[PDB]
Amino acid sequence: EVQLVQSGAEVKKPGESLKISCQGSGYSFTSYWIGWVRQMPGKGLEWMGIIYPGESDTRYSSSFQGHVTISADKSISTAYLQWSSLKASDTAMYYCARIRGVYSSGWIGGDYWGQGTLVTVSSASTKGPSVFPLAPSSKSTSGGTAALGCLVKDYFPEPVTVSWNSGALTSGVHTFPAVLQSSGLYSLSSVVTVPSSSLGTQTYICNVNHKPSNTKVDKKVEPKSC
Amino acid sequence: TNLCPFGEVFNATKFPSVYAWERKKISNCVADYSVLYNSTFFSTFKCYGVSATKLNDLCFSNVYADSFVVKGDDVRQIAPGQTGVIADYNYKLPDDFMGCVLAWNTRNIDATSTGNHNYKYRYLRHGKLRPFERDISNVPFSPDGKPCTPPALNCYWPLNDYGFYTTTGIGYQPYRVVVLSFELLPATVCGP
Amino acid sequence: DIQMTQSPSSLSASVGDRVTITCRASQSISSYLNWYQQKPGKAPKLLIYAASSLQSGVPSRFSGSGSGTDFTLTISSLQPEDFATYYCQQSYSTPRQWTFGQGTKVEIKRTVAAPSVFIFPPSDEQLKSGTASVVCLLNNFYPREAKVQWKVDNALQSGNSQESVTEQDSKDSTYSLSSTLTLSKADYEKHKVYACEVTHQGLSSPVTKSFNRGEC
Ligand SMILES: *[C@@H]1O[C@H](CO[C@@H]2O[C@@H](C)[C@@H](O)[C@@H](O)[C@@H]2O)[C@@H](O[C@@H]2O[C@H](CO)[C@@H](O[C@@H]3O[C@H](CO)[C@@H](O)[C@H](O)[C@@H]3O)[C@H](O)[C@H]2NC(C)=O)[C@H](O)[C@H]1NC(C)=O
Repeated sequence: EVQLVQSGAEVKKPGESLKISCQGSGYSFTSYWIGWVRQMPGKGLEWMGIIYPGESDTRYSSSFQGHVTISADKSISTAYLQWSSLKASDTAMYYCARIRGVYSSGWIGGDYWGQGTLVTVSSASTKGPSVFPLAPSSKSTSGGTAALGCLVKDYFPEPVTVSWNSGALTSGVHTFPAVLQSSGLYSLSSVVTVPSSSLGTQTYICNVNHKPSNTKVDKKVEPKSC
Repeated sequence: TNLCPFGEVFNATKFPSVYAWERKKISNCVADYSVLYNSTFFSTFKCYGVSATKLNDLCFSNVYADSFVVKGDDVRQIAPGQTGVIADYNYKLPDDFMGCVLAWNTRNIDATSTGNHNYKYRYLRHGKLRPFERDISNVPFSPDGKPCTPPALNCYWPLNDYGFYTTTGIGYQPYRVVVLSFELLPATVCGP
Repeated sequence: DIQMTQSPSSLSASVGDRVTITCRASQSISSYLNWYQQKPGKAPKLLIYAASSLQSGVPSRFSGSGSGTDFTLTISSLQPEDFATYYCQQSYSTPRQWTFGQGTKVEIKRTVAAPSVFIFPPSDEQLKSGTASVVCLLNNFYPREAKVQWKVDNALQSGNSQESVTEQDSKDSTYSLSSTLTLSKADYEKHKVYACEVTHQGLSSPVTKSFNRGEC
C-alpha cells in the first residue's frame, strides 16, 4: 500500500525555526510529485507547493516560497517543509499529499495523503489546566434530567482529553472544542446529562489528562444543595 | 486481449529531453487509435504513409512510441525531410517514415513563472544523426575533432537548455511530442 | 489567479437523498477539476479527478460532471458515511496557482429540537483563585443556529463571553453549545443576578436560566 507518514505535532514559539517531514513508502518515491497543503484553524485547504524528488524541481504555490522551503531527500524517501522564523499565523494543520500525475495539458490532484502534522506557534508556555466542577443544582435540571460537568481552564498547548468515571460513562457526554482565550491559554468544558435520581446513587468523576504537561486530574462533581 | 498502453505513454508524468528521447515498444495488444484521433486536443497530429482515421483498420508487426519535449517552434522539425538543430542533432525521422507525430502544448505542466531549464538539446555535433539514432554523450566538442578539456579555447559543451517560462509566446512554450512508428515486417498490434 | 466558488456552503440532507454540489471556476479550467471529501480531524480524500473520473475505491454513487467553468459533484443516494465537507480543486494551472473552493458541509437533516438549557455559577474553588466563569449549556438542539445572550442585573452583556459548539451527534443528529461568561472575582461580586437567555427556532419564547450570586 501507498503510505505517507508525517512527523509529530509541534509546538513552537514565534521566531523559531522548524522542519517537518513526510516519508513515503509503498511506491517509487522518485516517480511522483509530492507536496504540502496548509489548513489553518477552521479554514479550508491551500496548496503550498510540490516537489519532484530526484529531480531538482520545486514548484511553490502563491507566495509560500518567501516564508517556507520545500525540499526532499530521495535517499530516505522523505519530503520536508521548513520555516526559518515562525509566526503565530503559521499555526495550522499541514498535510503532505502525493500528486497522482498529469494528463493531456494539466494536472491531477492528490491521491494519497499523510495523516497531518499539527503545528502550534505561540508565545505561550506549557501550562496544565485548572479543573473546576460544574455541579448540578436546581438551575441545571430539566424534567428529571440533570446536567453536570467540569470546566478545564487555562492550559497550553492543546490537547486535553476528558473522560467520565474512567470511561464507564460515555452516553450523553459532550466535550466541547477548546477556545483560545485572550491570555493565550485554552479552555474547554465537558458536560454530561444524567437522571437527576442518579445523583444520589452514582458518583461522577471527570478524568482530565493534559499529556503535554503530564497533568492528570480527577475531579468529583458533587451535587449542590440548592 | 489487452489494450495497448497508450495512456502510459501519452499521460506519463515525466518526459525526457529531446537529445535523450525515449522509446517504448508496443506489442501483442489491441490498439484503439480513436483515443487519439477522435480527440480535439493535439496541436500537431500529422501522419506519414498512413491515414490517422484509418488506423483502426490496420495490423502492424510492432508499434514504437518515442517521447520527448521541444519548444513549439521546433515541432515542425519532427517530420520527414527536415533540417535544423533538432532534426539534425537530436531526433531524426527517415524520409520514408510510416507513422504519426503528435504534439501538444504543456505550458502549465512543463513551464513555470520562474522558468524551467531542465529540458536540454544538443546544438553541436560532428555529423547529422541517422534516422532514429540517439546520441546521449556529453563530450566536450572542438571544431577540429580533437579531444579537449573545458575550460579552453575552441572547446565547447555540446548541450544547451530550453528555458520554459509561462509568460513567453507559444512558439517558445514547451510541447510534449510522441512519435508513433508503425512497422510492417506476423502482426501483433491490431485495431479493434 | 483562478477563483473556485462552491454552492451551497452548507446543505442539510437525509440518508437516501440525491445531493448535488456545484463548483464554479473564474475562467475555464477545461477538465482539470478534482473533488475531495474531508471529515473533522482527518485528511482529505480524493473522490473524483479529471472532472468525472472516479478514484479507485470510491463508491460509484459519487459522480462528477462538467467542463470549462461549471462542475457538479452528485451523490446519487446519500449514505451515513457521506456526511462530511466536500472541496473542489482546479489543477488546470501551474502549481503556483492551484486553488481549492471554500468547501460545502453536508450535515444531517432532522426535525427541529429545542435546546435544554442549564446554568452553572462559578465554583467556590475557582472564586478562591480570583476569577468567575459562569457556564450556560444548550443541550441537544437542531438546527445549529442559536443565540445566547448574558444579562447581569438585567443588563445585556457583550464582549465577555465565548461560545463552543459540538459537531453534529452521529446518533441523534443534534448539536450542543456552551457559552462561558468570564469576569474577575471583584466584578462578579459587584452584581447579583446572572442570567443567560437562549433563542432558538425550536423555542416559542426565549428561555432564561438565572441565579442570584450567593443563593446557595
Ligand atoms: C490520458 O488521460 C485522459 C484522462 O483520463 C483519466 O485520467 C487517466 C490518467 C486515466 O486514469 C483515465 O482512466 C481517466 O479517465 C484520458 O481521457 C479520456 O479519453 C477517453 C477516451 O477517448 C474519453 O472518453 C470518451 O469520450 C468519448 C466522447 O466524449 C465517448 O464517445 C467515449 O465513449 C468515451 O467515454 C474521455 O472523455 C477523456 N477524458 C478527458 C478528461 O479528456 C486520455 O484518453 C488519456 N490518453 C490516452 C492516450 O490514453
